[PDB]
Amino acid sequence: VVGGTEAQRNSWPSQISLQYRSGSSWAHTCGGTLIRQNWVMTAAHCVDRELTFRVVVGEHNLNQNDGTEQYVGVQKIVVHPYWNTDDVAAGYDIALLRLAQSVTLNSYVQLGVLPRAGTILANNSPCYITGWGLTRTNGQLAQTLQQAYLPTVDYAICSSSSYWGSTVKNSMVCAGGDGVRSGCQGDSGGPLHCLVNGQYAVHGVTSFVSRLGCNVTRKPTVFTRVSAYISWINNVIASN
Ligand SMILES: [Cl-]
Ligand code: NA
Ligand SMILES: [Xe]
Repeated sequence: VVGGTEAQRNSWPSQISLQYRSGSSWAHTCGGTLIRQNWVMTAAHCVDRELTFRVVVGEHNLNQNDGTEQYVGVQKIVVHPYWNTDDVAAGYDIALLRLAQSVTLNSYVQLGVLPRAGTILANNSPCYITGWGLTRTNGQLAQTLQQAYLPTVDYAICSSSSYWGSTVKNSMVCAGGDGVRSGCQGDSGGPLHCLVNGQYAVHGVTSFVSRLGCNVTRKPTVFTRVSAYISWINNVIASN
């Protein structure tokens, strides 16, 4: 997250860190949203590589003991069947991870609330991106979870020529684009939390930013629109 602020420890209890085994250690690679005690929602592109993955819930600082973490292996990966790794712009950037164990809920570990199917936010709706991604274009991961206020940019504006043009689809949510704050590498897969009817819900799964940089004016961060995939999500969890 570029231009973020440190999140309070118990603000976003559904945020997880998706990590891969690297030598004798574990490296953060993407975010995710806990949606069941044994299921996480993340981006399909995060699990393209044939790596060994684990999920950390109740995580605040990647590099220090928070005293609240639970570490759990990934038992099964279900990517959306229409996902194509060489075409992120086609959409379908979503995957569900079944955990080896069911995590315990508390003030640091909760399920993320998903929007009702078909919900589209009005232009400029209040949302926060959260994650441990790069704090600057070509920078380094954050140590502590960051948040940045990124208002939505509706489909009509987002798909206009000076924004993303044809690259953005109606199955995506755009947010931000002010040139100061944005998602960045390492934030992929995580949530876009939007306040609707007094409750935050996870409306987006972080998918991509411009190849020119993270915080680029008129290139808002692009997310998979969660409300387009409610039936798919329910179908996977029910058959697995
Ligand atoms: Cl949450
Ligand atoms: Na930690
Ligand atoms: Xe990203």
